[PDB]
Amino acid sequence: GSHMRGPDPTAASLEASAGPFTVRSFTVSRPSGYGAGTVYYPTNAGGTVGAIAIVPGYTARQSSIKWWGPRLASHGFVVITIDTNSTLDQPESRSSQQMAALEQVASLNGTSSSPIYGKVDTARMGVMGWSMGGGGSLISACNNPSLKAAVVQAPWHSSTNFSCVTVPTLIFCCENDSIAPCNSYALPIYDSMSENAKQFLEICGGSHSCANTGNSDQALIGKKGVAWMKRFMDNDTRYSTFACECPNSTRVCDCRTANCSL
Ligand SMILES: [K+]
Ligand SMILES: [K+]
Repeated sequence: GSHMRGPDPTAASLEASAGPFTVRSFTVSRPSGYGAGTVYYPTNAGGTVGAIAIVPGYTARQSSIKWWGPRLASHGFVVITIDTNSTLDQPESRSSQQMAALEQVASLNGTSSSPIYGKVDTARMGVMGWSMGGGGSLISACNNPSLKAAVVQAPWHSSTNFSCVTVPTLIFCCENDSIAPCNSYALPIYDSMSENAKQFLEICGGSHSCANTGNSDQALIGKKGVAWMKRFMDNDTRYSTFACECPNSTRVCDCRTANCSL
């Protein structure tokens, strides 16, 4: 109800490159507890919106995950994409930096001269990431169960026991991933979670970078990531089917769901 933004969704509206809202962005001038940041925001969402912090993979920078920023922002979210202090930071450090990025978004929401002054509902936050940034996002969810949603891609962690996660979590993995293979990372992670709404979606033919900037499946991946965040960060039941369904797309090679009603 009170958190619903924008028009009733359709498959076509969610598959398109952009949602209904106009997006601006800026570079964070003095990043506090992480390497660098870009904030993407809707100028005209018609109310406060939730915030999402996105962390790249091992060896990687904002470039790898930046497509998410405009894609989510255009549907009604403030999105911070980060660089980590070092490209070689591990999951534990990525989680800390991720939460520091959300904390800085909260500072900017309270700063009259900021472009996102008063645009964020600080009680509604989400976490995303690729690779070790995905591992880090699930760590964030374990330590901060009031986070509304997690959406991760080809997650990597040195352990797969995420039974601690009570946050609604969508896991993308990439069929042909040799670095964080579905069978030893994403799927055991998925299976460990007993306490939440969850979905597992394998993208056909995909390398480890199959959900990164420039990927050929942004219609499907974007639709799913946006629908998940809309259903869970906004309690927007107009998105329940888009969030919880298994798409019959020939680009989907596996789909598993629990505790997710259509
Ligand atoms: K932009
Ligand atoms: K600043």
